[PDB]
Amino acid sequence: NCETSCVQQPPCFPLKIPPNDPRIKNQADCIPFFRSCPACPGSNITIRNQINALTSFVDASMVYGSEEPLARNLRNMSNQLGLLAVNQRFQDNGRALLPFDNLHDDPCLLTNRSARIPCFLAGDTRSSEMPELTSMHTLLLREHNRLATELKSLNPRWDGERLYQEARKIVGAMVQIITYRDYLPLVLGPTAMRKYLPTYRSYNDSVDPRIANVFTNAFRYGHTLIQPFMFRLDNRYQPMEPNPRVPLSRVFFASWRVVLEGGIDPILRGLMATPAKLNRQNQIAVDEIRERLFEQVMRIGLDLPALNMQRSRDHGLPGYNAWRRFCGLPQPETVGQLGTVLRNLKLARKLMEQYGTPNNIDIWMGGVSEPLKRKGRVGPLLACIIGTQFRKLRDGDRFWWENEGVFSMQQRQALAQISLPRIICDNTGITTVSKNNIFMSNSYPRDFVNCSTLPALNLASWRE
Amino acid sequence: CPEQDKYRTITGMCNNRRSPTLGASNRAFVRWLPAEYEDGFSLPYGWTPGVKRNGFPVALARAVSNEIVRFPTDQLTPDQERSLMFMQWGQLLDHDLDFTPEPAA
Ligand SMILES: *[C@@H]1O[C@H](CO[C@@H]2O[C@@H](C)[C@@H](O)[C@@H](O)[C@@H]2O)[C@@H](O[C@@H]2O[C@H](CO)[C@@H](O[C@@H]3O[C@H](CO)[C@@H](O)[C@H](O[C@H]4O[C@H](CO)[C@@H](O)[C@H](O)[C@@H]4O)[C@@H]3O)[C@H](O)[C@H]2NC(C)=O)[C@H](O)[C@H]1NC(C)=O
Ligand code: HEM
Ligand SMILES: *[C@@H]1O[C@H](CO)[C@@H](O)[C@H](O)[C@H]1NC(C)=O
Ligand SMILES: *[C@@H]1O[C@H](CO)[C@@H](O)[C@H](O)[C@H]1NC(C)=O
Ligand SMILES: [Ca+2]
Ligand SMILES: [Cl-]
Ligand SMILES: [Cl-]
Ligand SMILES: [Cl-]
Repeated sequence: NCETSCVQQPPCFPLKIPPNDPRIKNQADCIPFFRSCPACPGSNITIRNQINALTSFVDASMVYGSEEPLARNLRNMSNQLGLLAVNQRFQDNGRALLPFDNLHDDPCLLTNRSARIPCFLAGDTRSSEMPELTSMHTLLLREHNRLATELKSLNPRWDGERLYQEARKIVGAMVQIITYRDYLPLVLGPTAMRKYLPTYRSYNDSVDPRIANVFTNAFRYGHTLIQPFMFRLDNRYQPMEPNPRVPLSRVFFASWRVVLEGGIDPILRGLMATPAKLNRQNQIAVDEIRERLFEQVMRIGLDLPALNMQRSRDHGLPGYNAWRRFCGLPQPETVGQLGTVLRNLKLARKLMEQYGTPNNIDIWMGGVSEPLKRKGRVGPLLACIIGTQFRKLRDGDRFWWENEGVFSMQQRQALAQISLPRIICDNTGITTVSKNNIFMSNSYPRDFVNCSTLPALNLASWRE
Repeated sequence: CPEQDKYRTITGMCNNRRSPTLGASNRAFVRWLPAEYEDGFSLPYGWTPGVKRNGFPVALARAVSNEIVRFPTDQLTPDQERSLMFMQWGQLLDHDLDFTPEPAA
């Protein structure tokens, strides 16, 4: 049992504890770790590889599911309205919450006994991991139902299946737009955006759209953005008393906070009007995730950065210089060379003391150590890996929103007007929201506008 | 695969008509570089006491975290040009792209 034992026997690969650890004094203890399922269990032929349970495509599978029985179960099959199922016990000031899941060992119930609020059911199994994530899932559920409702008014003869599919297509396109127009340019910065995501031309059926094993580790750069609190703000964008800043180690799996502490509006305001954490070389990731990850629900607090490194080993990922080489970037061999690459000899020396050679630095560690690209939030190595993956997901998706045949020209024109602030206006009680770009805007009231200034999605071109 | 279709499948099957599992769920990841395991094919670096990687001892993941990642939370620098929504969209997006399953306890 990898959760309760420190024995290293398959499928367990527990993290051992160093001497003088700041938290775990017993060196016979361990941080629990299950090896990722192998694609070919028990093989003496294959080189072990791991499995992606989801669709690689940017298709909102986190809302709809990636397997047919789950996808059916997420739908409201009581009627012909093409809706997703909503919570039958609770609403958030008259607006929909996600349905509850039925888990054997439900971790959300552990976070508050008296509340008895279980985990939510969504297209992905992680939707209750933090209330900020739950809030985004809930926002997309509402948006689906809003579109299906509007499409039924527009097209009264459409059946449930048609309504569901047309609203699903729109939600997928909105996720693609927000991601490629607004989010990625701010991850990569302008030079890397131009290099790895040049202007879209059309679908190329020879582009492999799979997620690469390395991207599952590299895209964890986002752990460096995480703040140690969940911030909740009222309708004046002021701290919502009496607990406006909850430590992250008391929000993991805390679905009760969404249901019984004010719904999604205060959380979404907190996200818009609070800065992200900046990744700096001596401020890489916070202790709420390095020391106290899932502390409420488990026998010991996990260390997310450490898990990332153990995971890259579990997955057999090459080290830092091999990935530099893959990307066409120079590979440092000495502490002096690594210091140049990092603009930081102190950090280079610390890395060499742990790893001996930059050949052996784990990909997450090396990737998050590099200085950030201009107007981006990753360095050159992570920019290459991330930018390369997202180009494949775009050019290799037959259902990419701009590909001819997916939407009409008029539907594409209407879709181009969407924004995440408008989606928030349409599906919540929030009336003042971030100015575009939402991912940059972070200070109230300077960067905020009223909802009435934002164009809403015009569905006229969906009338048949 | 249907020769015409209008909507995505739920599993992602049939997006690529020539290789119809590509991007579909419950399939192996693509490798951009060949894997590196202690025995070549299955055991991870750090599995076997005393086995070096490319000439050097393997650092404990928790030691690296302690020595390089750990910092005093009061030093946290807020990003003047990104919101926390920038973090949160990333996580939500990751959950559209990949989930790597593990065996139950
Ligand atoms: C559709 O997309 C595919 C795949 O493209 C790759 O992914 C895209 C997302 C994008 O990043 C592309 O830049 C990227 O290549 C395209 O097909 C690839 O096309 C390239 C270029 O022809 C092929 O590369 C060649 O590979 C050969 C060995 O396998 C190699 O010998 C060739 O190198 C020789 O020739 C060059 C030029 O003379 C010379 O400079 C070299 O020094 C060497 O002698 C060259 O590297 C890929 O293998 C192709 N990949 C696949 C899967 O087929 C395709 O062109 C594109 N089509 C359109 C219309 O966009
Ligand atoms: C908002 C809070 C975040 C978390 C809580 C969280 C936690 C995890 C955990 C527990 C894993 C698995 C660790 C392991 O290997 O055992 C995990 C993996 C992934 N991260 Fe995490 N993280 C949160 C936040 C983010 C952000 C902001 C991300 C990106 C911008 C992000 C990415 C991911 C990815 C891609 C993975 C691997 C997923 C897979 O199974 O393939 N995280 N994080
Ligand atoms: C199905 O939709 C109807 C109409 O909106 C609603 O009354 C009912 O609660 C929905 N059922 C579920 C399980 O979401
Ligand atoms: C548990 O939930 C209730 C609301 O049901 C709340 O009043 C109580 O403070 C919560 N417990 C903790 C430890 O936060
Ligand atoms: Ca997907
Ligand atoms: Cl329910
Ligand atoms: Cl408001
Ligand atoms: Cl890979």
